[PDB]
This record gives sequence, structure tokens and C-alpha cells, in this order.
Amino acid sequence: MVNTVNYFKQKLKTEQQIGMWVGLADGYCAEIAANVGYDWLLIDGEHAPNDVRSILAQLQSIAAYPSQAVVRPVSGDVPLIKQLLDIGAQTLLIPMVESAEQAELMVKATRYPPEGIRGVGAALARASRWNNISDYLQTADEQICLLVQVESKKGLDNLDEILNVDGVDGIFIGPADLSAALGYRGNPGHEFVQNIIVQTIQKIRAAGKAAGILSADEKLAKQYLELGTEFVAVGVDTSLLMKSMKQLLSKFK
Amino acid sequence: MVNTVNYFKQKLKTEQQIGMWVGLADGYCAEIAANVGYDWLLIDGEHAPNDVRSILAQLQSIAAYPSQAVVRPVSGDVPLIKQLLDIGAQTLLIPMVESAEQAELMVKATRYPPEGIRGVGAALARASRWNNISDYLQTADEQICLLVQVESKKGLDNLDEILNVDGVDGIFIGPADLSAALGYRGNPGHEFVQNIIVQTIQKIRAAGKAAGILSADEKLAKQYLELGTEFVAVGVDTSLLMKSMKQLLSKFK
Amino acid sequence: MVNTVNYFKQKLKTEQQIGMWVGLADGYCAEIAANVGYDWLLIDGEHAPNDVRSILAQLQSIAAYPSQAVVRPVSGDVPLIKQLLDIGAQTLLIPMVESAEQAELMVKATRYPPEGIRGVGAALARASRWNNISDYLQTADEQICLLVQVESKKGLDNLDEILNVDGVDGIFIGPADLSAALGYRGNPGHEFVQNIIVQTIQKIRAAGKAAGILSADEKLAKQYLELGTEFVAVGVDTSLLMKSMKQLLSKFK
Amino acid sequence: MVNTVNYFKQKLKTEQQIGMWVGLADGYCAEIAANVGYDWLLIDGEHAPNDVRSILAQLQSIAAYPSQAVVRPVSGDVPLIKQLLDIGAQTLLIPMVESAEQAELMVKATRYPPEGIRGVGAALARASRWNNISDYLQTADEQICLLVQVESKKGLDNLDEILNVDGVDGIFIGPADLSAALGYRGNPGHEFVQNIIVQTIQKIRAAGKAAGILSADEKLAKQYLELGTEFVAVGVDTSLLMKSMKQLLSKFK
Amino acid sequence: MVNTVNYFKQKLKTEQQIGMWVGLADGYCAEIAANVGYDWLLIDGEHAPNDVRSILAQLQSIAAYPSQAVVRPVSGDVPLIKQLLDIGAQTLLIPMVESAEQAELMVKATRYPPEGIRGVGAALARASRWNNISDYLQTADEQICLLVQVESKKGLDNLDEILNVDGVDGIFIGPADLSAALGYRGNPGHEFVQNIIVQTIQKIRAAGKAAGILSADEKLAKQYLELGTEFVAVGVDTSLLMKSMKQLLSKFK
Amino acid sequence: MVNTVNYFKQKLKTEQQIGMWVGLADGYCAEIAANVGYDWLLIDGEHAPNDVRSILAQLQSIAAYPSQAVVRPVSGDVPLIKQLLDIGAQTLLIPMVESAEQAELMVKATRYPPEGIRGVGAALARASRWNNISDYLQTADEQICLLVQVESKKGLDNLDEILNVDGVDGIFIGPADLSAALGYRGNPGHEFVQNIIVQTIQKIRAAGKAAGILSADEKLAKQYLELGTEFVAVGVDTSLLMKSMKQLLSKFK
Ligand SMILES: O=C(O)C(=O)C[C@@H](O)[C@H](O)CO
Ligand SMILES: O=C(O)C(=O)C[C@@H](O)[C@H](O)CO
Ligand SMILES: O=C(O)C(=O)C[C@@H](O)[C@H](O)CO
Ligand SMILES: O=C(O)C(=O)C[C@@H](O)[C@H](O)CO
Ligand SMILES: O=C(O)C(=O)C[C@@H](O)[C@H](O)CO
Ligand SMILES: O=C(O)C(=O)C[C@@H](O)[C@H](O)CO
Ligand SMILES: [Ca+2]
Ligand SMILES: [Ca+2]
Ligand SMILES: [Mg+2]
Ligand SMILES: [Mg+2]
Ligand SMILES: [Mg+2]
Ligand SMILES: [Mg+2]
Ligand SMILES: [Mg+2]
Ligand SMILES: [Mg+2]
Repeated sequence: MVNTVNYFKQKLKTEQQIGMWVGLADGYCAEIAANVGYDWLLIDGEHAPNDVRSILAQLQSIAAYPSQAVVRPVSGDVPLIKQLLDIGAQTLLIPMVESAEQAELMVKATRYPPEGIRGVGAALARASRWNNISDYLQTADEQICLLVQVESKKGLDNLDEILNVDGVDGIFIGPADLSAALGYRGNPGHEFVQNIIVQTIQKIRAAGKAAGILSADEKLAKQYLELGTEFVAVGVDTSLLMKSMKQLLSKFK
Repeated sequence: MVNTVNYFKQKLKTEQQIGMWVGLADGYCAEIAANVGYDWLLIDGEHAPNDVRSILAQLQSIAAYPSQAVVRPVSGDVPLIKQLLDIGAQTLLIPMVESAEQAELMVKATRYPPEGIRGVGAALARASRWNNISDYLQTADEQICLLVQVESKKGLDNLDEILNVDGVDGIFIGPADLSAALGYRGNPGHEFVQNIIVQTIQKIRAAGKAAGILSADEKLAKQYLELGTEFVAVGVDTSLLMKSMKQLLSKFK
Repeated sequence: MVNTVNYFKQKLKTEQQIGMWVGLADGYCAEIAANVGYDWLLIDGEHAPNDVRSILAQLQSIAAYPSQAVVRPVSGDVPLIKQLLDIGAQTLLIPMVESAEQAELMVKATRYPPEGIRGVGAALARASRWNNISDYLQTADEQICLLVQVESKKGLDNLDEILNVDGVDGIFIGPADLSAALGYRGNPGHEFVQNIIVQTIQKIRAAGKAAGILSADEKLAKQYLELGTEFVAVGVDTSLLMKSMKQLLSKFK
Repeated sequence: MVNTVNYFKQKLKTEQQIGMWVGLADGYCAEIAANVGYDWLLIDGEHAPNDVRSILAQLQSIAAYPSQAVVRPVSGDVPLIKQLLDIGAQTLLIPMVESAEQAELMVKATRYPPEGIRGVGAALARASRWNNISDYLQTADEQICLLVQVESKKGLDNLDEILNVDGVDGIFIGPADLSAALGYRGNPGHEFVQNIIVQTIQKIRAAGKAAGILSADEKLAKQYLELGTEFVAVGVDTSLLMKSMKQLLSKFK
Repeated sequence: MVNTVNYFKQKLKTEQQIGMWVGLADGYCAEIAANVGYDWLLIDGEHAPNDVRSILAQLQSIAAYPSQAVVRPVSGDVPLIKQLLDIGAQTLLIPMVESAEQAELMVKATRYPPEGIRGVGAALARASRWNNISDYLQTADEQICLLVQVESKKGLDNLDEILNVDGVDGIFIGPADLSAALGYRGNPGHEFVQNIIVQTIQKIRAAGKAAGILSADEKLAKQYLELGTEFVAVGVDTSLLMKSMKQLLSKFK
Repeated sequence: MVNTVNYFKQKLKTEQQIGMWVGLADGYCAEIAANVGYDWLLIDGEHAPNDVRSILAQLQSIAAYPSQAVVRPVSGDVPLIKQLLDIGAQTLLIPMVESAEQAELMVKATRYPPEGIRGVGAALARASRWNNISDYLQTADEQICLLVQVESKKGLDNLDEILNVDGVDGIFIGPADLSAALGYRGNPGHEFVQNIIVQTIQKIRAAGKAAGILSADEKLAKQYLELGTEFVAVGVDTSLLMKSMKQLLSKFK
């Protein structure tokens, strides 16, 4: 077996990838989402009730389907990153990255020694398919993709520095945390927030990195796609479930 | 503590109850559905991957919310009916009921001896809140609601006899099984099938029982409500989740 | 490895075994019970929300401790008896046994062909410790104990015939179902019910079988032990948990 | 999406398929087995501690890999067959089939009305990918494969009758149950047993059906493959795990 | 929907709330506790085998009942506090708080930017009921209650500074850790320890904060209630289960 | 009940203990390993998909069997160490220990105050059997065994200092991490790496501590036992499972 090819990572340079947020925290729900045809599925370990074991079950469901999995850990925690890479998550989205120093540590967290600090346990790992991928320890680093989130004033204050970190493949902008950080909590639609988001996307792409964002607003999502944003999540499974059930009931109240 | 009042059962005589099918088989998904405001939620133990323990978790989720839980067991299995009643399901929907003799057996399966054959285990049961409902063994039978499904030619061949069974509170028509039985598998919309459904609903109500049905077709659902159908399920969580994700992707393909 | 010795089964002829009902349906709760020192623990697959997998977890917990495990399946279902024996339950309590014919079928359900109808799958079974018990298929039958419950008028009507079945090790009287069947639901303490229980215990022991019963009433339990009842369950984990929390709150209201 | 093609079923006529028994009852263990390259993996619901939900998790793991899944239910139970088909098991191995009448009922259990009695619930089913396979109710029956086990004297007494049942794709011989039924429990290697197995395979193939068997004995397995046996399981995951760990310890005792 | 009202938080100023420790780490056991009528239930993520997912199941169970849930995380970990708030825990008890600086960080951990550092993920959260609480991000902070534990010499050394932190609603004294820190491990009943607890309670209340404590000793508990302690836990589910089973067995030995 | 004796700890001074790595992360798989007769079983919480709850289930499985459980947490996290000690892990293997200061912190993390910083929660803990071990808080520290891993250049740069820490019972060498740190990722067999391992084992034993290692290479394992290495793991469950299935398939390809 050759290592699983990270098509999400390759496509960061060749196309615009449409994503779905997966917060239903369940292998069965993850499989339903995997049938739809999204370019990527974000398995949310930060804001959905997930742990390593529930994330593994969702990787296993999704693996049969072309959709690429991206995992967001609860924080940029080196041991947790180690665990998520070993269960076979090839793309990580680190929340609340705020400095070049923190971004560099997240790069190292994803790479084996001697260049990185990723713990070695290939005999045990779904990532190597329990050494059925025979050259895994040589080929692993190449198919790993590191995305970091800028979603605080401190992150924006360190954007040029983060964008100069070799090994950051992409910067994702989270309008919820960012709008709240800017004192517009629950109102990311405000011009003050939007102008900052647009400038941030332009700077990301100007530094040769992939830009990403989430918007459930179709107009904002198509606007970000017209700017060239490489990875755009266009909704959230929990929101689509709740909204579809509410809209149906409303026809009968 | 007094026994939980089965408002679903009472409302069979006073209003038309709008329902949602719950096949996501998960306490977290069940809770999302419970927030919407459906009169009833059908926890599907026949066609979703549920067992006693996953149905219990969904009853516990839904219990904080006004929505009434109805449970469909995989078949009219007396021991399984005993297990679902003890975890505290107060309304059961029995699939594939085909005779008065079978319907009478389902009635007994729901009632304590000496009048029925429901096994006694009140010390252990969520149904009695572990005897915190102190008169449970005297008050239980009154808050249990039995629904049966007619979805075969044999059931339609025994409809008058089923409708004469004291203890059957409602007959639910399953258009999927029924249209397939009638040789229109996948096409319940056909006039031959629809005329049989309308006459069946009329005969059910004429005999003083509640009629029920599921249609995800808004027009058919509103037609069934115009006939006075007492319990109408108008959608399915798995279907709404898949369709909402597909419709969203299609805006970006 | 030699087959696990069924000490419960041996002690049916040598002492009076004190039991605890385990209906908390959980490996962790089962282990707490296992620490107390009861002779036997009844893992209730009939009136607690258990399945094969949760019963296995409770056998594994209890296995480190001297307490003997007894499993009650939901019904005398031959395939379910097969499953419980293969996960390693060496004593079964079959509810609602009503004839010599049913009791004989329960005997056969617990023995390998050619004498019985127990499905053969020793390579896969915790019962054989995956063939680490090398002579398991020769030695299994000796360490299996079959108990049946008489808890209906029909069972009482067939008691002499059930007591003549070679292979029934014990008859357990369930006062909840029996009092309900007799038209005293929730009031097993009535003299009419108690005279029938005493006569039943006497007949069981006169036929050389072990008699068993459950009572949470200390006085009734010690009365049953004075009669020579061989296996007496003296409480239920759910009841003791609920009662001890209620009694505590009452000191503070 | 077109229905998943049942390559196991097609290959019953074109090659000899090598199988592995999966009794570790776990999605993670099932994935390890799925990486090896077996033609088929038997997910054992009869002799391993599996339920519908654990079998679903193993189908999801295996689905990413070319190995074909076969599910053995605990018995030929029509509602359980319905559940296993809806979670997407395309090949079933029914234990302890003993008559043409029982084999015919198992055929019907796998086919939609009006020709069969498989319950219709395609909106809810992984089998239809929640109707993402748009013609599922028309295309399903074609990719379903029914295997039955002959493993009792009564089965052998009805072999010609079972082999004349249209819709039985294959007969699997279980040497453990059969050797025990013949009074050679734990010794299927005996000439009396082997001659019966060989004659049985010859009769199966002469009637145009696929023959199958399990042997962990390499010589017996290659002997059955030389006879033309179409589906041969050559070991058991629980046995290989236990034997590999025992052999390793023995080098160090 | 309006945000769930935190009645525990309100009652800190109006009454003395009686609590039960919940360490059985199970949704089913949590529901049994929920039925008793305690003012509050402490779901112990520090000393019982709980994770985010098992705490969620226990919140869902308890939510149907009047008892208020309080969650103790394993440590004052900001990302873990984020996760517990998003699953809907409205009151947190932070163990081993030792400085005003740590207490201030715990305050911030519970409030959205720009005033705090709580991660924003309202679309995904049971806390917002997946945005069915439409003004959640404006109304969340008011219904969150922060309790901190003082249970080390260093905490006692910083008590006045911790009591001056705006946003700490209550200080809970843990006599187990505190007696151990003081060199009386396992003997909190000693006068040296009790004088320090009484002085600590007095200082807490003098600073306008709520005081809390746990004692399974009825006399110590009523002494703490006579001092005006606002939240008093009076027992532990594991202890009551083990003690009630031991006391029962002792009547029969 | 007296505290469970840690025979693994005692045997560090009296014999050479043969170990098996347990990364199948499942109570059922752990039990299979427990039957084999290894001196110790390493429940891997670093490189297998385990959490506190799945490690507890494996401790409960293994507890019926002579094999001693050792738990590797994901990192030297003080709160996580507290959780694993309370579920009753008596021997811990800390990964990536790099200084005497870190080793001393791990010592304290394992000991109750006032000498250590282990949180006190004996009423709740399987470790105390919920206080059924009545003197647990006085007897606990004696049966806890602390192992640390040296697997970085920084650890080797601090080896003498780590070996001078009272409370470190053993130092385990992880050839995977170590060979990678040394710039021979995937090639621990290299003479440069092996000479460093031999000198390290010699220095560990010279300082009166137990030396440990894992090699799946029989020759290297027997070489390490010839040097007097006190605890030697000789295989990994996931590896043995995958290799045994692959070797079997290869006989039939
Ligand atoms: O896309 C963002 O802004 C995120 O980082 C996370 C997501 O959970 C939102 O907060 C939805 O509420
Ligand atoms: O409503 C009906 O027709 C049912 O009885 C069951 C439901 O599963 C549908 O068949 C969805 O496909
Ligand atoms: O002992 C009996 O009577 C039983 O067979 C079952 C037990 O669950 C009781 O019904 C408690 O309510
Ligand atoms: O192959 C057979 O004989 C079976 O039908 C099942 C299998 O479990 C064996 O009994 C192994 O013990
Ligand atoms: O109340 C306290 O002292 C605690 O903080 C925790 C509780 O677990 C006890 O330690 C019980 O042993
Ligand atoms: O023994 C070692 O080298 C370890 O520390 C961990 C183990 O996971 C191996 O790396 C297997 O790949
Ligand atoms: Ca289950
Ligand atoms: Ca977990
Ligand atoms: Mg964010
Ligand atoms: Mg139907
Ligand atoms: Mg009974
Ligand atoms: Mg068989
Ligand atoms: Mg404490
Ligand atoms: Mg290592």
C-alpha cells in the first residue's frame, strides 16, 4: 500500500474546494455528509462533542468516499495533534493561532523527528495502516496539510509573521470568533468586520498561502469564492438539520 | 411523582398531531429534533440502526421537551415490547399487523397481568422511575397508547377485524410497504394506491380509531390532514439532512 | 487453562447463596456490586436496558471477584441463550417458563449437540477463552447451570411436570409477576400469594431441585431462608441507589 | 450513485474467494482485517458479541477497502435480516437452515414485496445511501446474495430440497456444528465427518450452487479448494490473535 | 426559545442548596439521581471516569428534571471549559484554584470576547440549542456561574485575593484535598482542619461570595448549613450505592 | 480488602518481566491478550485510540488475570495522571521525559499531598474500590510504580540527572522515537543507535533503576534480556494481528 494521497492539500494550489462543517459528532451522520459530494468535510473537535475515538469513527465512515477529511482539534495541543495524526487525519485546522512562534510549533507538531516533534508509533497507527504502508515513516510528512485559524486581534497583529512560516499551508478565517474579538459578537456581516476579512484574504493569497473561510450566507460565500479563496465551507450539518426541520414544521405549524 | 401523562394519546381525540421521523439513531440528533416543536417524534427501531439502549438514550434526550415520543419496534415481538415499555416508551407503533388475533396479542403485550402479559419489573424500570412513581403498577396501563401499522394486502384483508380490537388506539398506514405490497414499489403516488389509502383512512376514522400516515410530500400530507387524519408525520430526519446538504452543494457544485 | 468452575451450581447443593439484582446495566456499576461480597449477582437482561454487549462488559467486570454471575435473558429464546453462553455466562435464569416441553427445550438450548442444540463456536467465544480452555467442548456442559422462573398460573399448573425435567437445576419464584398473575399486582405480601409461594418452595425442594426467590423485604427474605431456599436475592441495585439518595435528602429536605 | 455492486456474488461463478472470519466485534479490528486483501470478511453476528449497531460500524470500516463483507445473523430471523439489509449488508450467511421451506422463507426475507417480505424503508437505510441511490427499490434485489449453512443431520436430510430452492446462491458447511451433530464434537478431522463434507460439496456444486466452508487447517482448506469450493474461509481473527501472542510468549516463556 | 435560566446561580443569593455528587459516569445513573429532588447534581469530570461525551449524556438525562447540573472539569483548562460550556453546562466548579491570576483566567474562560476568551461556536452548541436560542451570544454570560475550589495551602494563602475577583460566584472547600494538603490525609474531622474550614467559610461569606462544601457526615453537613453555607453536597452516588449494598449483605452475611 | 499488590513493581527487583503492547483499544481485545500469560500488558494511551473510559474497560478486563497492567498516558500531563491513577492503573509509563525537573514533577503527580500533588478523590475511585480498601489513602503510594521514557537527545543529555530522581522506578527506552531523534527514523537496527541503547541500559542498571525496552525483533529482545533488562515488551497486538492475517493469506494469495 502507498500512503493515502492528500488531495485536499494538492487542490489548495489547483482549485477552490467547497466544504461542509461536520458537528453531529457521529460516524453514521458523518457517512450521510460523505455521500453528498463536498470537496472537504471539517470534523469539528473544538465546538462539537468529539474526542479522539469519535473522530476515528468519522474518519472510518468518510474514508470510503471521495470527500477529504479535515480535523479541527480543540486547541493547538502537541500531544492531541500526535493522536489525531496517528488515527489518520491528514489535514488539521488549528484554532486560535496568534504568533509565528505558535505556528512554527504546530508545523513541528505535524513532522517526525529530527525535523519535527511528532511522536513515532507507526506499528500502532491507522495512519500507517499498522505498517501495511511500508515506507510510512519516509512518506508521511509529504501528505500532511497544516491549516491555522486567525480569529483574534492578536492573530491579525501577527498575520505577516504567521504568513512567513514555512509549513503553514493555509490560513482559515473564523468570522464568529473574529467578529466577537472585534466587538461585533453575533454580527460578522458588519462592514468594519467584512473589510478586515477581505484585506486578510488578500494578504494570505499575496503571501502564497491558501485562504479559507466558513459562511452559511450564500452571498458572502460566493463573494469569498470570487476573491479566489481556496477552501470555503458553505454550511454546518447541525444548522442544516435544525433549519430543514423548522422550515418543514412551519408549513403545518 | 404521578405517572407521565401521555398527551399524544389524549390528543388523538382532540387535535391533529404533526410528526417527525427520527432515524439518526443517536441521543444528540434526537435532542436537535426535540427542539423544533413537533407534536410527536417517531424513534424508528424497525428501519434505523437502533436497539433498546440507543432508544433509551433518545427517550432521555427528548424527555426535557414537549414533543411526545413514539417508538416503532422492529416487529410485534412480545419480549421487545416489554423492554421498550420498561425504558419508558409510552406510545408504540407496531409494524406489519395483519390480523385481529395479532392486534389482540399486541394489546395484551402492553398491559400488566392479569388482563395482559406485560412482564412486571417496576423496581428496575425507567417507566416507574425506579418506583419513584409509587402507584405505577395501578396507573401504567392508562398512559400506554398502542398504534398498529397496516401495510400488507393481508392487513387490508383484515382491516374491519383489526378496527374492532379494543385496545388498538390508532392504525398507521405506511405508504412505502403498502405501495410495494400492491405491486407499485417506489410509487405510492399512483391513483390505485392513493384511492386505497383514502378509503382506509375513512374506514379507520368511521370505526372511532385514530388514523396515521407519513408523507414527505407536502401536498399529500395536507390532503391527509384535510381528511381529518389524527397523526401525520411530514418528514424524516435522515432525508431532510441529506436533501439540505445536497441542495446547498448544488448552489456551488 | 481448565474451564471456569461454576461454584454457584455446586453451592446449590451445599449452602444458601445470598444474591443482588444488577439492573444498572453498566460494567462500572457491576464492578461496584462485585466488590460487596454477594454469593451471586443477577445481570438482568429482561427488565434492565441490557444487550449481549453490555452483559459481556458486566461479566468482564465481575470476573475478577468471587461473586458468581447469573444472567437473565429477555425470554427463553434459543439463539439468545446461545449468545449469552458464548460470552461466558455459566448460569442462566429463564423467565416465564410454563411447561415441561419449554423447560426441556431450555435444557437442550444449554448443551452441545448431539445431546442438545447449543450452536458450536468455541474458537470465537469468551466461554472457551478463544480455545485457551483446550477441552472446552468436552467440559462445557458440566459447568452450565439452568434455572427457570415460575411466575404465571400456567407455570404453577405445570409445576410438577417442570420439576420432573432432568437438567433444570433450580426454579426461581418471581413474586412481582406471580402476584400480578394471581390478581394482586403490586401486593405480593398478601396471604393468598404467600401461601402459594411457601407451597411452591416446598414442592421444588421435595423434588430435589434448588428453590430461589427475590425479596427486598428483610423479614420475607429471612422467612424464605428459614424454609431452606437455596438462592435468595435480597435487594436490587437501582432500588438501593434510589432509596439511599432519597433517605439522605430527607434529612435536609 | 448506482447501487454498490456485489462482487462477492458475481465471483461465486468466476473464481474461488478466500475469506477471513471477523469475530473481534469492533470497527477498528474490522479495519485491520480489511487492509490484508481477503476476498471476503465474515462479520459474525452468531458467535461473536455483535448487534446491528456494532455490525454497522464494521461495514463502515470495511467499505473503504476491496474486501467484500458477508454478515452472519444469530439465526434466520426475518426482522433481523430486514435490519442487516437496511444497514447495507449485501451478502448474508444464515445459520442452521434445515428445510426447503426455511430456505424459501430466507429468500423472501431478502426480497422486496410483492415477490418477497423485506420491509421497505429506503429513506432511512444506509443500503440506499438514504435515497442517494435513486433507483435502489428497483436495483436492490439484484446485488443481494443469500448463503445458507447446512450444519445438522436434518439439514443433510433435506440437502437435495434446499439445493432446489431458487434464490439460495450458496450453501456453506460449518464443520464445528456438523462434526458435533454427527457425534464427533471437537473432531471434524475424522474420516466419517470428512467423507460427508466432500460428498456434500460435490452435491452442492452438481446442483449449480456455490459451496463454502471454513477450515483453519491449511491442508483441509487447500483440499476443499482443489474440489472447486467457491468460498473458503481459511482462519479466524480471534484465533490468529490468540495463537500469534501465545507463540511469541513461548519464545521467552 | 429564551436561554435556560440558571436557577442554581440565582439561588446562591436566596437559599441554601442541597447537592449530590454524581460519579457513576453514566446517563442512566445520572437520571436516577435527577429523580430524587436534590437542588444540584455535581457531574464529576475530575475524580469520576467522565469525558465531554459522557458529561453531555448526563446533562441530557438531568435536563428533564428540576435538579441543577454543576460540572467539575479535571482542571482549569481553558479549552476544556470551552467544550463543557458548549455542551450546555451552565455552572462549573474549577478544582485546585490557587491565585487571583488563575481565578481571573477562569472568569475569562467563561465569557465571550471581547470581555473574555470563550471560543465562539453557537451554531454547533447544545448551549445555544444550535441557535434555536436566537439571542444566545448576547444572553449567555448572564446564565453562566463560576465556582472555584480552594483545596491547597497556596489557595488558602491567596484566599483574600481570590475573594476579590469579580466573576467568581462561589468558593467551594474540598475537605479531602484540603485535609491532605494540611498533613491530615484521610482525617478531615480533626479540629486543626475544621477550624480552618469554619474561618474559610466565614471569610468567603464576608466577601459577598457563596461558600460551598461536601460532607457525607450528616453532623458536619448540618453544622456547615447552620453557618449559612450556600451550596452543601451531602453525599456521593458511588458511596451510597456501595454502603447500601454492604449494609444489606451484613443482615444476611 | 487490602490494596491490590503491584507485583510488576516488586518483580522489577527479582526477575525479568516479558511484556505485550496492547493498542487494540478495546476491553474484549485486552481480555484476549490477558489470557496469554504475559508478565505485563502495556495499555497504550499515547499511540492507540484510547481515552480514560476505554483504558478503564481494559483494566476491568485484565483484572481477572495474573498479567500486570501498565498504562502509557499521551503525555506527562498531571491531571491525566490523576485520572488514570483513580481508575486504578498502578504502573504508569510517562512518554518523552527530558529532565530531572520533569521526572520529579511526574513523581509528585503519583503521590498524595502533602509529599505529592495527586488529587484526592478516594470515595469515587476504582483505585480505592470506592473506599472498600479502607486504608487506601495511607497504603496507595507504596503500590504505585513510575516508569519514564527516554526517547530524545534531550533525555539522553539529562540521563544521569533523571537516574538520580528518587521515585523513578524504571526508565524505558523507545527505539522508534530514539532512532528518529538520532536521524535514523525507521531504522533502529543501525549500530550507531544500538550502541547508544546498550550504554543507556548499562547506565540505567548501574544507577539501581529498572531498564525497559520494546523490540518485536526476537534477536534484539533476547540480546536485551541477556544484558539484564528488567522489563522487555516483545510484541504489539495490532502488529501480530496484521502479520498473522497477512502470512495466512499468502499461503492461498
Ligand atoms: O467558522 C467559524 O467562525 C469557526 O471558526 C467555527 C464555527 O463553529 C462557527 O463559530 C459557527 O458558529
Ligand atoms: O412511513 C412508512 O411508509 C413506514 O412505515 C416507514 C418508513 O421507514 C418509510 O418507508 C421511509 O422509507
Ligand atoms: O423477582 C422478580 O419478581 C422478578 O422476576 C423481577 C424483578 O425485576 C422484580 O419484578 C422487581 O420489580
Ligand atoms: O465454520 C464453522 O464451523 C462455523 O459455522 C462457525 C465458527 O464459529 C466455528 O464454529 C469456529 O469455532
Ligand atoms: O469534596 C471534596 O473534597 C472534593 O473536592 C472531591 C470528592 O471526590 C472527595 O475527594 C471524595 O473522596
Ligand atoms: O516502543 C517504542 O518505541 C515506543 O515508545 C512506542 C511504540 O508505539 C512503538 O513506536 C511502535 O511503533
Ligand atoms: Ca448495543
Ligand atoms: Ca470517549
Ligand atoms: Mg472559531
Ligand atoms: Mg413500513
Ligand atoms: Mg418476573
Ligand atoms: Mg456453525
Ligand atoms: Mg478535591
Ligand atoms: Mg515512543
